Amino acid sequence: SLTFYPAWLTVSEGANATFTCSLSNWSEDLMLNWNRLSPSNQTEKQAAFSNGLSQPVQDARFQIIQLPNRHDFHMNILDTRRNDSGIYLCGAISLHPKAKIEESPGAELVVTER
Amino acid sequence: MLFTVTAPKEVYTVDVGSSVSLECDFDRRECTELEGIRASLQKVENDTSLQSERATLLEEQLPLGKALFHIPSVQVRDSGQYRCLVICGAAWDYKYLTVKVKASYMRIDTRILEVPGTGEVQLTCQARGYPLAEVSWQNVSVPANTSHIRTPEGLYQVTSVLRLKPQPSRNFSCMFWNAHMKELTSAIIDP
Repeated sequence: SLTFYPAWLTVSEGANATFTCSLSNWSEDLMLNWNRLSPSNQTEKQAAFSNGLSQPVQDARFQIIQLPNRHDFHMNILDTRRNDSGIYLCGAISLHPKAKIEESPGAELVVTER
Repeated sequence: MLFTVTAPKEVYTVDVGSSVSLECDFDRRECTELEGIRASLQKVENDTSLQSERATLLEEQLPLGKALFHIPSVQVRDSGQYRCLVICGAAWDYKYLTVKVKASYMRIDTRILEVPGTGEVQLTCQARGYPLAEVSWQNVSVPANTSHIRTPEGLYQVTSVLRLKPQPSRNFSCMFWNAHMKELTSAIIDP
């Protein structure tokens, strides 16, 4: 089970925004992805966390930090820009032979002028 | 690693009884280790993403950065949302794909009957297909009665019944409009 919150977040451009992705069960085989939805609701990978490391896909302003309780993660967008406005979610899978893709509900970011 | 998966096509429209090859491309330069690639397809049902047991991975396409999943003789129960998932080492990505299905209302069975007592004729058209068709009768002002059921295979059987006083030398044409697929089919009834 994953939650992603606050369900909506509004910030001025330049702000370092945070969503929290919370997992019901963490284990070190899990790989956590932070995704953004396209206009047609397709998932698009922003960043990943696995083996203790945050790895952005193409924009290093997207950082994932695992909090000390190992179950909660801060999904941070540094130096937000208007173009970051949209819907995001987190997803997890294990490396196990029988693994289901699990996803959190979507959360909306609105980044406003100035 | 910077591993991503893309889906060149988001919606597949498939004829019932024909195959589909669902594709997702992946990044080979960030997954040079072709040995530890795991590509799979899941169908989403009851908000649960379980592996598909209908699809076969055409693994001969993997070296070319393409995960292709073949489903033979697609049925109505195969429609809906899927996820293609690729894992390479300690990274993964996925994409959603929609399968929409179609079955042409191509076989139209017809009937003509005289309605004892009334002097009227009863004309019937019946055809199976997918999604639900609407039926109209060309150049007839009397309304018909149209209904449907579902068949065991998930198709709609649509039946339209028109009852009227038969006009001299006049044929009656029933027209099935499969709106979601923009297809018109028709049959002529000669009384």
